[PDB]
Amino acid sequence: ITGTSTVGVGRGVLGDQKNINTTYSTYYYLQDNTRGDGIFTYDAKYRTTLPGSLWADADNQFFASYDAPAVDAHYYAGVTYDYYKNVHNRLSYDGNNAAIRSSVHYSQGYNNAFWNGSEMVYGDGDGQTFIPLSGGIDVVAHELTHAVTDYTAGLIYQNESGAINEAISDIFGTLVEFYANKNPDWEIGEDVYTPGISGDSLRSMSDPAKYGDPDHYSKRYTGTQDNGGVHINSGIINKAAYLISQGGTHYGVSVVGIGRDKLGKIFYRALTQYLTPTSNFSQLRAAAVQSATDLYGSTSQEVASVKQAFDAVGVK
Ligand SMILES: Cc1cc2c3c(c1)[C@H](CC(C)C)NC(=O)[C@H](CC(C)C)NP(=O)([O-])C[C@H](CC2)O3
Ligand SMILES: [Ca+2]
Ligand SMILES: [Ca+2]
Ligand SMILES: [Ca+2]
Ligand SMILES: [Ca+2]
Ligand SMILES: [Zn+2]
Repeated sequence: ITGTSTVGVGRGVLGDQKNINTTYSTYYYLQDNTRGDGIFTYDAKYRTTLPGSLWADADNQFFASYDAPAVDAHYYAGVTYDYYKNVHNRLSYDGNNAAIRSSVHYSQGYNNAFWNGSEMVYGDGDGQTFIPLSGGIDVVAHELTHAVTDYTAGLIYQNESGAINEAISDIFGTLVEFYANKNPDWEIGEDVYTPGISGDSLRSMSDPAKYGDPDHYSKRYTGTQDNGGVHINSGIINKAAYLISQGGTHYGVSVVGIGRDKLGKIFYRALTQYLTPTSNFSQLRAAAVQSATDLYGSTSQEVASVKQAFDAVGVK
């Protein structure tokens, strides 16, 4: 759409008010021209045909409940774009300012969110297991990072490589949640999962086993569902990433925490320079150690901690 850039205001899934970047051409659209080649949000109108209609509103106010998931998908995608640019100097997902697109209101009672190879897609949840998925900044950032990974390392979605792909999306989703300072934690999806129960989440990075996911290589799932356990075995890498950041003693192995910034710099470097489509856990460890080496020196404490953390989770 060609028009005039403006700013509208509305309310997100959790009922918080925010300003969002819109475009005006007869209607006001959810089109943000301030970021790269644009962020565009579409209505899939409960259907599965994509992308759907670019979102149009008559008065630049988005307070209807039907509007909530679109406000958030649009705003959170902006924040996520900002994180990548400000922290890692990367322009959008392909590093060349590609337009970021999302569709909300996909299907009926859809309890998931995903990246379809070209755009993000968000279900509204059935209202018991989930509420509209774009209300979780860690979820939106998990989705856009799959795009980042696909354009860089290209980790195949299965077995070990696939679990690394999933963990990268949880790690960066989590780093974005802290960047935005939105009540941050080391849990995934807490804000949109089981509105009826407080205190739970889909997965935990600080203690994966809390929901039955492995937290040590010896406990890796070796079966075939979930493409070989991509959302299960990610627990082992997420625990490693949590220890490199925060520190702790896990299975008798102590790790000194180096903090979140460094965690983010080391994994982004591993992802963008060293990993490949078929990389396995062991190769991820070599990548992470080399990245930390590049950045802080071989005899650094940073290198030391990346090593300790992998040892703690059993990855050699
Ligand atoms: C078993 C399975 C398969 C696929 C999934 C997911 C699980 C997982 C389902 C949710 C836990 C309910 N999806 C994800 O973890 C994320 C969404 C979270 C809310 C962050 N979606 P993905 O982008 O990983 C898409 C896949 C596809 C297949 O989700
Ligand atoms: Ca309106
Ligand atoms: Ca949180
Ligand atoms: Ca979280
Ligand atoms: Ca809950
Ligand atoms: Zn994922």
